[PDB]
Amino acid sequence: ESADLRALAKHLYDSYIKSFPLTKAKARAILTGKTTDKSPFVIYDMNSLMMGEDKIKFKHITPLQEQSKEVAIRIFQGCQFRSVEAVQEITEYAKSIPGFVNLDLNDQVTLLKYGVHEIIYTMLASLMNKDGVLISEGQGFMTREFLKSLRKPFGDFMEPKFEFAVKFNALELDDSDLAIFIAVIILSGDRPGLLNVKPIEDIQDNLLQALELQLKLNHPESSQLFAKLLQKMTDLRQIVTEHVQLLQVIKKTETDMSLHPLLQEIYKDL
Amino acid sequence: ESADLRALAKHLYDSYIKSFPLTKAKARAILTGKTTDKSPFVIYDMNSLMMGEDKIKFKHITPLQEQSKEVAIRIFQGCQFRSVEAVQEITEYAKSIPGFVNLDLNDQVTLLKYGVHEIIYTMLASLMNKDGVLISEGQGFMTREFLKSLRKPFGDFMEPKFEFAVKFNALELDDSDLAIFIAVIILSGDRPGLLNVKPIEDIQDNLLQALELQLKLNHPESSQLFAKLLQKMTDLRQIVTEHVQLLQVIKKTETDMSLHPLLQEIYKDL
Ligand SMILES: O=C(O)[C@@H](Cc1ccccc1)Oc1ccc(-c2ccccc2)cc1
Repeated sequence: ESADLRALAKHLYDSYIKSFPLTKAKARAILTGKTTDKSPFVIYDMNSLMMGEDKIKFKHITPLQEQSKEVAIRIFQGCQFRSVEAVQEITEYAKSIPGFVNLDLNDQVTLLKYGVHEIIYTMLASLMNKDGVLISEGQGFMTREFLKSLRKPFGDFMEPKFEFAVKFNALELDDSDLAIFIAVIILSGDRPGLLNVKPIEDIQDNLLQALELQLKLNHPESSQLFAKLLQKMTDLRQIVTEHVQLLQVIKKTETDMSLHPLLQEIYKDL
Repeated sequence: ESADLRALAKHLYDSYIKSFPLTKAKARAILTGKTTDKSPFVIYDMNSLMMGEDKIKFKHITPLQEQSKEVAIRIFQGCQFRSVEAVQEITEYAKSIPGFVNLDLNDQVTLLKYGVHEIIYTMLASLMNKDGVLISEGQGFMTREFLKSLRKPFGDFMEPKFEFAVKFNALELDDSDLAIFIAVIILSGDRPGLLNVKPIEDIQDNLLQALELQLKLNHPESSQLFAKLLQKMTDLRQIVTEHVQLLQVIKKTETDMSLHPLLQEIYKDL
């Protein structure tokens, strides 16, 4: 019954709203300078970065950065905190997925270890547009150009994600769609190490069904959106990979720079 | 109209059969399957290979192992020769795909240049099982053991494809399913350098629809099989990347040789 599938969509959509403070709807509402209720402060250079500390909630350094944690390291450390944040959010979204907490405890850890980054870059797209990305729950907006002008290594950490976002956002999905897609990503089953795969695949087939109906119902005039979204999973993979291999480089040119335990745990080479 | 999709499906199946000598149906009957009336020559050891590359129908180098050439090199170069043949076979099939020959010639070349490796490992799985792979038009069988026993660089070369095949073959697709899937792969759209993506994606959409109806009719009890197959496109991509990787590492082994100027020429990088 497609009725049980619509119900599962509803359930997932509901938990998505409850687990993630900044949805795509709010984000787009902020990105389109129409809704002038509360606009973001823009960062496109050092000075504005300086001013941003005063206009937004920046606990980082405001003045000079060269001889005191340069701008690049600062932005990276702050971007790191938000990442560990997204995990607790995603980790909380996950438990709401029917059957996920009933699975083997170990596999739960593996599904989260391998799905967290893919989900972070999927949701990160909701906060991007060809020109930049929202920061601090939408109070700010950092320029794609500014981020790309950072020190040699930190300069291209974000470029491949903007490239994903522009094409992924062309699909025009909304939160109710993203909620089912995020659930499909977690319940993979082809993750390295899973002890029991069948119980995970039975759940994902279920999710895949819900996503299929949801897309045809919500995007009737979009031929093959279902297939087109799934192929986006290949793009997410490559992003995680380049990110990881970029970290190994930094980890060697910035012996004084520290990574967070959680994130450091999740990451694994090869 | 579902009358078109079934037509395109049969048409692709027809070209597929005429373009590829060894089909999955045949290969399967030769493998684990019984259908014993002409069993293959199992190469399980160094002597099995030596005392076999002289009685099997191969075209490259004769078996010689005594301070002259390396067994690992000949096997590698052997797979390169066959793959070169494969590429011609795939190129012919592509031209039989409705709309392909009408695309900008530059994009046709581009699509083939990047789709060929993905297609090769897909069909490669048709000849594999968890224990080995069929060789030489199906006249031989090189075990998974003998391959992972090879030199340091050449020992972890085939292991990943075996792993992909084990999971890919679980899908139990058949030649009629594969014919369409292979087309979908060719008519990608996100390949770098394309000049006119619209027509390419238009064709892939029609191909996707055909694949979807095919799986629904051919595998009624295989739920969400369409989605699962599309997911495998991530596995293939990673397989292709990882491969070009070890390949570069191989280049840091054998190089300067004034005897390969014209033979080496034949094997550019794909
Ligand atoms: O405040 C936010 O949510 C910003 C990140 C940020 C946070 C504080 C200061 C500067 C930037 O948006 C993000 C940008 C990039 C990332 C991110 C996460 C993982 C890997 C790469 C980038 C996460 C959030």
